[PDB]
Amino acid sequence: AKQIKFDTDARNALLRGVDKLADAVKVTLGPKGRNVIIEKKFGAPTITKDGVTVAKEIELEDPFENMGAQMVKEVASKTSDVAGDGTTTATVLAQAIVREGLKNVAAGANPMDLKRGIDKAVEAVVEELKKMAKPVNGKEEIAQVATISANNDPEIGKLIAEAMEKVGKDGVITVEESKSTETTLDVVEGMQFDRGYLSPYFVTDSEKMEAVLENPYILIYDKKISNMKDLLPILEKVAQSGKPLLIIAEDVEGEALATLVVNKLRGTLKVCAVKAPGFGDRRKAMLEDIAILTGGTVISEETGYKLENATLDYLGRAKRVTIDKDNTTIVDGAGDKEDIKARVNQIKKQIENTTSDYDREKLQERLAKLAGGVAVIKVGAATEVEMKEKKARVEDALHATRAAVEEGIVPGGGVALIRAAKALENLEGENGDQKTGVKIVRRALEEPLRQIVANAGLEGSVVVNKVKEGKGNFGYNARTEEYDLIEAGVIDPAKVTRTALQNAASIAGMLLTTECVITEKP
Amino acid sequence: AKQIKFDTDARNALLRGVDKLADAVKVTLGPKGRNVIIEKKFGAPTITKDGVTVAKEIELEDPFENMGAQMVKEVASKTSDVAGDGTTTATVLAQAIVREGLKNVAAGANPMDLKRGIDKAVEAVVEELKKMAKPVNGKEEIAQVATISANNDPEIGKLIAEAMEKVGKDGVITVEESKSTETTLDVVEGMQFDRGYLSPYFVTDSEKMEAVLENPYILIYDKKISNMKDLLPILEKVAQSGKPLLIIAEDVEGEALATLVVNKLRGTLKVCAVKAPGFGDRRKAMLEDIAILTGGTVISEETGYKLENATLDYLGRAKRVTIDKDNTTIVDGAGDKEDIKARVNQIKKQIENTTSDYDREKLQERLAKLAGGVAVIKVGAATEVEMKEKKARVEDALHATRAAVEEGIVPGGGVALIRAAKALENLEGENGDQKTGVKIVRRALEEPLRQIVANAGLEGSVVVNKVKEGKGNFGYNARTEEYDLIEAGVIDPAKVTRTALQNAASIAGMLLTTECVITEKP
Amino acid sequence: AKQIKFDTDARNALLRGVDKLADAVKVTLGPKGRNVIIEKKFGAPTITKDGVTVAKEIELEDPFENMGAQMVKEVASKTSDVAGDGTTTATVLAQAIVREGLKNVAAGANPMDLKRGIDKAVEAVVEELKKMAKPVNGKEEIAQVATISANNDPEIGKLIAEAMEKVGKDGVITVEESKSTETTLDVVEGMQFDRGYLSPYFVTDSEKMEAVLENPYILIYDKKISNMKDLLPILEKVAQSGKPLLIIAEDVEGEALATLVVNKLRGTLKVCAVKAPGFGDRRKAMLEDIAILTGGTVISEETGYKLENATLDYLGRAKRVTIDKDNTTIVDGAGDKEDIKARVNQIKKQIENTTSDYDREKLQERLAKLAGGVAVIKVGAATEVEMKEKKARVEDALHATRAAVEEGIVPGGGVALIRAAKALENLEGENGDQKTGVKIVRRALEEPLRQIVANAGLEGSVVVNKVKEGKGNFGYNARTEEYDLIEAGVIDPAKVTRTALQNAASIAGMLLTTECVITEKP
Amino acid sequence: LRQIVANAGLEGSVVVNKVKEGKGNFGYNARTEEYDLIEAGVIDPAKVTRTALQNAASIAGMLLTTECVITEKP
Repeated sequence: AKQIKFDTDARNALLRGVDKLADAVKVTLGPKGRNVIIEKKFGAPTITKDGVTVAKEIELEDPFENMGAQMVKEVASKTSDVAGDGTTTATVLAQAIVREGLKNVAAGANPMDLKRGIDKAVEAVVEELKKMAKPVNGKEEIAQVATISANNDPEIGKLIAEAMEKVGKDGVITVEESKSTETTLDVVEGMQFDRGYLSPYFVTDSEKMEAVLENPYILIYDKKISNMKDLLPILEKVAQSGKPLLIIAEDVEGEALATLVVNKLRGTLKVCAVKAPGFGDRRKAMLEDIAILTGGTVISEETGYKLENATLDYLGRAKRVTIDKDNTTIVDGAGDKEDIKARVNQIKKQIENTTSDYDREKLQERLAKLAGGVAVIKVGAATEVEMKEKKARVEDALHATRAAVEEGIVPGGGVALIRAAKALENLEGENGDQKTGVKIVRRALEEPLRQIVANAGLEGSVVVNKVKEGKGNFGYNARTEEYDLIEAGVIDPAKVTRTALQNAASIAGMLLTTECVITEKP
Repeated sequence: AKQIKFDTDARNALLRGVDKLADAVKVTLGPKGRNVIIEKKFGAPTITKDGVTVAKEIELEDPFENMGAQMVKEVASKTSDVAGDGTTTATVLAQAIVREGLKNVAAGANPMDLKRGIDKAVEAVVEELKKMAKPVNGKEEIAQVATISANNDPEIGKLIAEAMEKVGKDGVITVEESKSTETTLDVVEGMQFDRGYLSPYFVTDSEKMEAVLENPYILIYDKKISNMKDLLPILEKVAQSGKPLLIIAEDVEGEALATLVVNKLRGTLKVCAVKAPGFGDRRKAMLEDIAILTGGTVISEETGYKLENATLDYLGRAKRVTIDKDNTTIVDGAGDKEDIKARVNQIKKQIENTTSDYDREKLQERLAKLAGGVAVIKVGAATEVEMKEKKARVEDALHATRAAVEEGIVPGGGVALIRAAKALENLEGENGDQKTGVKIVRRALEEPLRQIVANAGLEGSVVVNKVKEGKGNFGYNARTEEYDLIEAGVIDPAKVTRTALQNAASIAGMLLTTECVITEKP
Repeated sequence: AKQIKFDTDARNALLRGVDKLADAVKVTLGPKGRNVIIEKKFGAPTITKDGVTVAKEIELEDPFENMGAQMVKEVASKTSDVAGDGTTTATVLAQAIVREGLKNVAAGANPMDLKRGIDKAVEAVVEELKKMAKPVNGKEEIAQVATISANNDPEIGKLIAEAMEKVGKDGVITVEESKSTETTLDVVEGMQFDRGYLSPYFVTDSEKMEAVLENPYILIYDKKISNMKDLLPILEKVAQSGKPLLIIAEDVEGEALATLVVNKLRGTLKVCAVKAPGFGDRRKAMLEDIAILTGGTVISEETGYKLENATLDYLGRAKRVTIDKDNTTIVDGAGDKEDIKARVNQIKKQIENTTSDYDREKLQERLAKLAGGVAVIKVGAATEVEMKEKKARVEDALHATRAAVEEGIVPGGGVALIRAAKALENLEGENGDQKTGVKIVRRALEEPLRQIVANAGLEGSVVVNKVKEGKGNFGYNARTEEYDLIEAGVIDPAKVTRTALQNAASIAGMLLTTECVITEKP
Repeated sequence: LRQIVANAGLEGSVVVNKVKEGKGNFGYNARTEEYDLIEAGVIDPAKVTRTALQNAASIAGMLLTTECVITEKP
């Protein structure tokens, strides 16, 4: 059986679910935010002042409210930032826009024209957000934005600024737990390709949704993997080696996947599988390049090596690898460097050889991918737990600084969306309903400030009004209850605010244009 | 343990079920439709904008309503097109006609006369629709209709136009996931006959309800297969070979099918089985034809070969074999080309020799279905996921172009059904109740147009009146809201509209003349 | 505090009330109808096969149904005939038309078009009945029709035939309760004008709703009477005389009416009041004519006569004055015959003198009513109850024959309405709903005969078809179960059928086009 | 206009759109269902419709701007 709700009843149930998730999450917004307690099975109370954590333990009894909750949760979480105020800002914006849109279109508006107006004004406000952002490019200012990112600790800001200078803007920087007491920085060779694991049952660091293998074995394979019968000796010699093996194959599926899941869950064998990087003839190209990186050899039928022919000598070796959901990192592939610079030489020989722009672009990407290198930081401090907290801080600073160099910075604390609303002053849609949608999103842009100061328990209207009278970077610093942000340095990357607003507009559009809902009866 | 309802109670239960299904499907219609949110048992909620997926997720609690919903879903699913607006329009028309039919028979009308009137007016509307559809005949206009089908992309338009002129009007196209970055076209030998798999548990790609093999083995058999004891070594040598297996036999049933299902579901073996193509002497001849196409040999008691005696040498080989419910395709059978052209020459020799027209026609269709070959559209693009949706787009374009060349094209958006109402102006039945049925099906032809514009949020009355005031292909472009459809390039094949209206009439008549419904006690 | 109900719910309540009334009443229709027991507060319960008595005792609990029943009662009661089969036929036709009309309005029909179609169709049926009616202009066939209306005893038939033959068509006949055993007929001087009593508290014979004054005194007043103080001497001398008084004046209202009502209800003074005949100058002239007719004198200020000084000599003298709701008869005004014939001579002197045709027509009307006289039939028999029963029989015969010569005669038993359905075969309105209304009333014309035969316990479809295949006056006679009505002597006047059908169509028109009913909460 | 044309059982939107397209005294004659009103002779004084519109605006404003209704218990 399946329950079905149509039109206003369905939309109201979805609004109820989204409102419940909002009031669950919106309270933990800002510096002076509230705290939410969690009941966990066979454990103590745990409180959380971060909106990402409180979101994930939301699941409602009523199926309709539940789908609304999971809808806003998923579309809101597509933003890049995970440190904070990325999944909460989007959620409060989504609640605001959805509430006003549904509760106006109940008063006789056209939902589709409302969605059109919402999208138009979101385009206008993201354009203004791009215009407003101050770019960051240079050592002193990336150090400054890192320090603002790292809770005002100059040394981590200096370290990360230096690192992103060494490797390059588009380059890759990774952090890892160290054994020493000092903090230092090296840049090694390595690869990172945007193909993650094949199933989620390899995550070792469940706290961070990543799987890590130490001193692994890398099999460079080109063909498919379907059958259990053919990969026995590799697994046996890996178990006899007592080290992990990471599987890079064309397509692992079926009984092979079932068997490796079984032995991974049982813990007998530390194994992980990822999709093969590249595409086609260039899949073969980057596969043989990463083979010569890691020091192994390719296993492919064009050179007459069956899968079971692979041995210790043919396998590829490195030190550390991380398998996140999207990408995968290879750092310091244990291979002789002379052939690596020979690879780079033949790469530039290809540069001067080729003629077509598509070839030039893709192989310049390859050059940056191999010769660019991997920045590694040996974060270290006095005690273990403080070192864990320090590496967490380094990771958050890395993400924030990467976003800042990507698309500038904006005055944070909810005032960026205030100053971005100036572009909505003299914009009129094709009809009255689109102007209504423009007004709705204009009213919704200021809700982060309203709630960031409502969490502080002050009157919101006075502060938002006298923030609106200002211009430039004038705004409310919620931490100190002052009225400057230019250099006060409570800032957010423009990218996180832009994508939070875009996601909120998207989910509001998909939610205002729904008049049918389908759920199971328990 | 059964509940039986009679007469108006049963018909009202059917009306309630069909109304729920249609309202669930009516929402997603036209280019300005609205969303529907459906959860899966595990994971994210899913948003949809086509009626097909929403149709597949309807199943109600009251058994009578569920029964009516399944009824209309099944008969509405019989339209050949699967892209969209074929099953949605069928459900819309069926709900409209059924509603008005019950809502008129409450006034004392005779349901038999209503059914006869609906059928007669539907036949007249089909005749007018056929007279209205413009023919498509020429590579240029085939390219145009392909481009309109493919969201205004000329490269696919020229691709399918070239393929269609190369293979022929009744020829066969097959789309495959290339490994290369360029989309090329080839003409290769192959086969196709209208019979599929013997069990619904045998689908590999459940996304499109179709099973597929890659580089299989083809055995040719003449008799039945019933038991396990007679087909051990063929399966053993296949499993040692490590390739999939296609099976052609007279009929497979019983323990053989049971063991095949076990070995497939367990994943030990890749196998397939479809029925024999032809009949009598024609079965023997066409079996020999597929055998000499694929390079194998026939197995039969007439020539003294036992199924166990078959070996690798006798087996047939191919590269891509596709099995769906109705048909199946063989491409590039590994055979010697000289023997195939010799077969063609012997076929035409018999064509000159034969005299009877029936055997003549059988020979011409055999010659066409053998010598024509299989076109191979190798769909290549840059990345993987964009290539995959590209493959989906060209599959949809292939189906749409095939329908358009089959039975012409007409204005889309429901305008074709509007313009066909001119034929029913002077069509009167034998009695008054048939005239009421004619009026009933007249009033339903504008319901599709009324709902494409009702999802747009505008009053359907003005647009339908003002398009009735027009003539020819004057129509409502729901995308851009101007009033030209002649060259504007929003259309539908006349075949899909014809089939949708006919299926709607069939279910309308079958529900109108229903007065007893039997279901079980939960 | 008043309840309000709109839309189809109010019409459903009205239909329920009409259904209750019709089911109470329609069982009595026909020659062999059924019985309707009714509750009597004091004494035995009453049984009646006569529908008008059954109709008068209908009043339901839920006010909307009472409201609907009362509307049908009020419309149907306006039929000229009171003997029977006039109100019941109208009720049955209204039931059929209203039920079919609601079922078709719920089918999706415009009530405006349905009402207009019913009006057009009933006009067509009225024209057909006009065409089909056999005229009665002649002494012999009025004798036959009188015999039919009197249950086949020729004596009363020839009596009323001669009474007509003397009195004239527009001339007026009354029934007098005779004292002698023999039945005698007299043509005497009398008067008639259509002005009834001023209040219903004047009725003496409530069985027929008419007030009778035996040998009364009549005064002829020209001015207005309002209050008590002027009329003391007149009622003083009248009470001293011990005979009734007939009040003819311009208008009586207020304290004067209160006084005469008071002394009437107590029985102290037996009196009756009716307005003067004509208008203005015509009132004065015709008041003076009735004054000469009754032997009295006018009481006008023009001749300097007050009312207080009026004496018995100025009063008029007659024998009987039947005061009903609308008419009032004078018989044998005690006036010297020479004077009235001289006044007739003066009327003819005025007829030749005047030139205008309008005044000529009114003077001819004056001559006809004055010189025409009033025929009186003295009905006599042996016993008491037999003589009153014969009085009732002749009263019914008088009404029946009057209507019959008014508009002819047609076949009875609903056959006239059946054969009148031939006209509606080729009548089509401007649009479909009008044709639906035409069909609705065509089915409704079948209902009188269908109920007539259903009360006989037979099957309606067989007889209604077998009557329809016939032509002319071929029809079903339920008294003897034969199939001829030409000379079988079961007919009804065309006037009663026409009036019943028109009244039924009118009530249907008012009821189908109602969308709010406002009632009183108990 | 929607209610006068809906009391006749006709769909209001088409009539109101196609009379709004007209200019001047072009109008819908409900008695005859024709589309001219200049000399056809269905006229209302400007005073009656003016005062009707004034009173409608007044009652609407006075009912919108009302927060509490004070009524006796039966």
